[PDB]
Amino acid sequence: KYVLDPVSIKSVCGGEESYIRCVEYGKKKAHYSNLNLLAKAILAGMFVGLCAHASGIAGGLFYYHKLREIVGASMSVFVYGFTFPIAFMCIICTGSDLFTGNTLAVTMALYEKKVKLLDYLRVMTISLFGNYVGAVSFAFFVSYLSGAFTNVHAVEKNHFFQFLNDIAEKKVHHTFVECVSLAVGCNIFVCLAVYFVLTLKDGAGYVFSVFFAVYAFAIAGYEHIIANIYTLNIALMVNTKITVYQAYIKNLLPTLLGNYIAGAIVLGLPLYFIYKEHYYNFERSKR
Amino acid sequence: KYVLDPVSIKSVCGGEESYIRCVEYGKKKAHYSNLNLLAKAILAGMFVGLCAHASGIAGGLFYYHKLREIVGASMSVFVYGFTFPIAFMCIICTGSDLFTGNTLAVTMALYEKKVKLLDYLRVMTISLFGNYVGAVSFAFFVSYLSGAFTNVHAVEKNHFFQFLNDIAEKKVHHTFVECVSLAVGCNIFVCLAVYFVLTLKDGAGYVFSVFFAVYAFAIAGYEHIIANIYTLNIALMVNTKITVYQAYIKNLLPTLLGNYIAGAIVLGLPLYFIYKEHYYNFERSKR
Amino acid sequence: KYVLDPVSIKSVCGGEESYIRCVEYGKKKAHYSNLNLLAKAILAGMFVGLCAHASGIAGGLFYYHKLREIVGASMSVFVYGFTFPIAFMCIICTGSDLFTGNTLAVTMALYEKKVKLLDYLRVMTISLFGNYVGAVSFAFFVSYLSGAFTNVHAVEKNHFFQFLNDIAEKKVHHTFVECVSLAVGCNIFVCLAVYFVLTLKDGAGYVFSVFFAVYAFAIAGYEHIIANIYTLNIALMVNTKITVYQAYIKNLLPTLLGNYIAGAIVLGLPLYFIYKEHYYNFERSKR
Amino acid sequence: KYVLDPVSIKSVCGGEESYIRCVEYGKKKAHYSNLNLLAKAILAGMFVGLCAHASGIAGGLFYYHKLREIVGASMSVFVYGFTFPIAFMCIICTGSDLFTGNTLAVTMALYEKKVKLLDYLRVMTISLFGNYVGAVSFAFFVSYLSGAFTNVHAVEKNHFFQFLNDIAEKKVHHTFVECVSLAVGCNIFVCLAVYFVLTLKDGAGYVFSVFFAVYAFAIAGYEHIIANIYTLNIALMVNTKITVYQAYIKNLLPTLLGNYIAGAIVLGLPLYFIYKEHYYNFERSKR
Amino acid sequence: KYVLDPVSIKSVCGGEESYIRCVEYGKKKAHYSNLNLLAKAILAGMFVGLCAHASGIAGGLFYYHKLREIVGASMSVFVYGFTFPIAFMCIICTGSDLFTGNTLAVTMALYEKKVKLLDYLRVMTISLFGNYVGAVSFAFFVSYLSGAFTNVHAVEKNHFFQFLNDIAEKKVHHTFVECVSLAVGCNIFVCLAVYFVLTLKDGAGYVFSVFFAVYAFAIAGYEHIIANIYTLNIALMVNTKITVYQAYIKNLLPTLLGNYIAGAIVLGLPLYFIYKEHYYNFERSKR
Repeated sequence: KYVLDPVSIKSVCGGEESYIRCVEYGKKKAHYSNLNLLAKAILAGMFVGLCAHASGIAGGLFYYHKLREIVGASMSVFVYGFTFPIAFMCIICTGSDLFTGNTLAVTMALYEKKVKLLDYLRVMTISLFGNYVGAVSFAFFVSYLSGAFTNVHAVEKNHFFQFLNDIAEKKVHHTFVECVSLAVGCNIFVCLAVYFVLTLKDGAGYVFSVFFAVYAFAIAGYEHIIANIYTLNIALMVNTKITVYQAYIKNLLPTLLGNYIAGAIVLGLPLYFIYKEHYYNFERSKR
Repeated sequence: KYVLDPVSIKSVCGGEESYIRCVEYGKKKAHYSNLNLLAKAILAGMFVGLCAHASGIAGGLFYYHKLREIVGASMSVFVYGFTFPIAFMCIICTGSDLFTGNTLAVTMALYEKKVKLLDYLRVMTISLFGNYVGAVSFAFFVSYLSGAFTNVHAVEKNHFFQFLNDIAEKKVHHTFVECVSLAVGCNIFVCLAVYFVLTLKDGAGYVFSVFFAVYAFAIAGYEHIIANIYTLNIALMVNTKITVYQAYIKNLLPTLLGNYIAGAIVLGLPLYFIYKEHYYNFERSKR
Repeated sequence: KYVLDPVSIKSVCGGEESYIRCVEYGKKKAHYSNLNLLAKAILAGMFVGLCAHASGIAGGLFYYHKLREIVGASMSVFVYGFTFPIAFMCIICTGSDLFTGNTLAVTMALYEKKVKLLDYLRVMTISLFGNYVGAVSFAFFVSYLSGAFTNVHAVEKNHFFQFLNDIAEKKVHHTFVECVSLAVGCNIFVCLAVYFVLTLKDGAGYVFSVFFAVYAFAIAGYEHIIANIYTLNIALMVNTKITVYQAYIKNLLPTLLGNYIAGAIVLGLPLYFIYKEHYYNFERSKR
Repeated sequence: KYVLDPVSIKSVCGGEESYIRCVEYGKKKAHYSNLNLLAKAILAGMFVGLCAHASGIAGGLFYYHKLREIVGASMSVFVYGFTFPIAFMCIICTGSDLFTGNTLAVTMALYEKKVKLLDYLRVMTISLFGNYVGAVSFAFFVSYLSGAFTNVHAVEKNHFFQFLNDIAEKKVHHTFVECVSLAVGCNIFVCLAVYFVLTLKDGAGYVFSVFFAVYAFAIAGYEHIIANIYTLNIALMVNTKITVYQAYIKNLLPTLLGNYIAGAIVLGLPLYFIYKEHYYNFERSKR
Repeated sequence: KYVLDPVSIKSVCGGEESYIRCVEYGKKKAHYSNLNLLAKAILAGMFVGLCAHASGIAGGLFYYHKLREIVGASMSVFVYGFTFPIAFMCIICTGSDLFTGNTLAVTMALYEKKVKLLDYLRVMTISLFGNYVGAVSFAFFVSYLSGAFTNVHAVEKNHFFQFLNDIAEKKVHHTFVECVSLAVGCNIFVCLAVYFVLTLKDGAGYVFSVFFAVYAFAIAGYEHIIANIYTLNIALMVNTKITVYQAYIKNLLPTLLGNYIAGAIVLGLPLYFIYKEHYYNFERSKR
């Protein structure tokens, strides 16, 4: 028995089905309990801190002072962006929730009258607080207590502290509008990575679409709020040149504002206007 | 219970089914409303601008003045072509429409008498105008307002402005025939990437065929009209050496002409001549 | 409802089914009309010329005269072999026919008495002529008219012409037996890539098996007849050091002979001897 | 017959199904016999030693003394982390058991009252002892007896011994708390790789999620107990600078403690609290 | 009609099903005729010689004498290990048999009383003889007759002969025990690659698991018998420094012994002890 023509399959979907999957995905976050959503948010912040520690070590390896004289910071940022995107896979495969992914899906479910307003504010507040707690807890209990980014004062050995110092100094010197624009550019990639998870339902579609999307903002200098919550706090712990006013007012608040703008307004509102009749049809065809 | 021989499946199709899928894909664009097609075109131009900003930063990192003395512009163009092809995935997974993808599919549906002539002109005009608006809006609101490509006048720090300046000077110095030929070579790759999306219906077939096809024209110096609409306008915004006559007459019009020629004539007309009887059989077997 | 054990599937086949698929694939080429087969051959030659232009630009970028002093021609040939293999995906996904792929499949169908002798000669002649016409048409209308490989006489800028000149001089200096042996080594990889397309019926199996198989012959210095038809003609157009006698007698005829030998004799005849009883059963089980 | 819309499939699962699959996976380890579990543990330790020997040779190639002066140890650690993650695939595809993977799954089955306490201690003890025996047996019978890491005393040839010496000296100079923190960071990645195997049920989902997860801790300097059992014992065999007290007390005991903490407490207990009602529903729907 | 939850599939199997598939795979080799098995073995040796010629050229490109002064032999061995693993795909997709793959599967079928003893000796002898004939035939008719590894005596051009000379001198200087240990380490990877083909039944699972497994022994300096049969014979043909006693007694003999030991004893006997009751149940459930 020989098979000449096998069964034709497909592991992808259209734009209408991707919109309906995203609205149904954001609708489920409002039905968890408070402690369940809080534990998932703390786990997601911990995963972000884990892979950002790994990326900082991998980028400070290529920030060696003799290699830095020839290539600058190019290979450091490339190996950082290569090492980082597994955090999103760790978040998705355990079912954890990130705030920047929720800014598209839960807001889309708010637009479609699937989530109430107080439930929306409750979900977003609990998700942001849990992501902060998880990222700062990983920055203290693993990153600070292992001594990986300690200032060791010798230029042939200090290339991990110096990479953390220069990265934390670069992202704390923007003006308000520049940090808001870079955060908008970040969260468009992050929400599109969530959309890729909802669309391409196989292993390579999970791994490599999210890999290219997260590498693309990690190498562009775009500003993610949870990765900055990890990075600026570990940079404050190991005593880099930044201060706490520079960390929280000059980076974290414009990053939060731009990340919310890119998910709720730039991406969610045109896609709602495009596919709201398809969501209306899907729902009517359930009676 | 042990499975010795599983069920034989297949996530690919033949050339006849790919042609029928492309004609049916281009036939659907003439049935959207004007505002729906306009919003999808604006979103596609925004995605092109997003990943071209990311690619310009990733290429200007490797354009550091000490690395540039050894390797020239080789690693800059390679990392640009590595970072760019996720834009096409962002366009496909949200259901947005690009003009260069439409030049094959909607013209094929025009040849098969599925789209009328005024509907064809309406769809192409709305798609080109929306792609222009989205790309220039991203070039101003994110790329210009973040200060990423500002001339900072110091050779150890000016490697983002200098990469943008040299790229925008290289693609503005062609003659008419050279720019038309490079645009033809670009849009053959872009229309083949659309054909790859219609053929390989899984996650790796979406990601990596489009990756190799878009990297191949990004490293070849081929001319894409929407990427040039982004790049020459951000190069005019940050005050590179090019002028607006050089940007619009010496690059953009021959790129539009060559991109339309490669989709409507070079690729669409032989494929129509090859597979029009298979499309006739597909239609005849629906009565 | 939770899925603990999903449905076991398989997107691969055995050697007997791959042989039967290859004989049935080569049997279909003798049933097209002459103009249909001619148009598919012209499209395949055009795709080969397209991705060879892209690979020549990508390899001449890394052939910069300061990088060439350190690494030689290693990174140029690696980036050429990285950029090239998407040509075969273009050929496969549109349904075009290449001569070197046909030398295995149509000859296997000739051995199994599925194609007559005059139909075999007609199919091979039309395929070779159309591939030549498509490759020389792309070499003139895109590669020559864009000025990408023009001798610009300055050593810091002439690294595209110099890469084309040195590649075209390297592959024109072989003796007859050396060029025949390198062509045999090429067409074994090309016919195995066709066999990979017939065996692995998913997107990653299409992309990456063909990628590794075509990169392996592009970095080995093996001789492909259609890629040489493009390369030696564009090298004659931009006035490199080779002549037309060296291009056509010293390279193209031994490449044609070795490419036919590797498909019809080295690969097709042992596989026919191995799997002809399976093809006999497959045919006997259709009555 | 043309297929326009194929059958929609999916090779991924949700978080609840991944939890149920992990509890059912850890429940099966307590039902093997003692010799079966011991043989699987010895095979897993042998695979870890195999791919760590391969990674040590691949990293000592890039630790050449003229390349080490420019890039430091960056390319050595990158090629180590590139070469290493196939060990886990070798462990999964043969059905072998690793201790660090078991610390999540068997502890989750202990929390759900599926494994008794003495069965838990028996499974963990037999798994750790077999992994130790397999790793030290590969370190002697292949790594030591082949002479690959012999001190050859000449700086142009000693780059395998020097890479092993510097890696074994770096991971033996930590304090207790630093080694515990790095081991926690390691076993979060290892348990998430086990979770990726249970979630993404296709070939790319097996290969590349595990690749990125294991590369991410191999480049971060995180501490795996079985890889350290191989590495410190082969470093003691070829007479590096470390001692047996430094190997066993200063590295191996804090690595065991942190690896158990990250699987049983950091990852297993929140996921149990999140998904224990879904496991209760899965069991209630089997009567 | 929108698909919200598609059909859950799986392209992987467990360890018991992989063992049963391996025993049934090795049991089929004893049922071929002598000429069929001989032709498949000759084809497998030819494929090994093909991709080893390609890997030798790709590694001698990066062995350029100015690059060799900085990085040593690191990039040469990396590009060799990158280029090599497509040989295994060429062997699998045509249905050819390699001796090193057979040492696990046919010995497992011997342990399960599925193959008799004389049939076992006949299959192993015919497979080894055909692999030798195919590898030496490719080493003469393609590798030697093309002049690719000729000593050209100029240090700026002799980097293919010098890479072949130094590789053939490195692998001929081991002691008996060192070559046996390196051959054991090789054939564990080769038999695990065969196991990966039997387990992961999709295109990425075929390509990339075999890629990483074969790259891992190609960069580790592990000794494969068929690749050494090619390499030492082409090194004797182009007159390197080795002799025929060094080639056949000091390398080939211990490589054959270690490759048989790693398949029949190290890997086959524990896996037989683990899964023989599952094979008994699989057979008992066929009556």
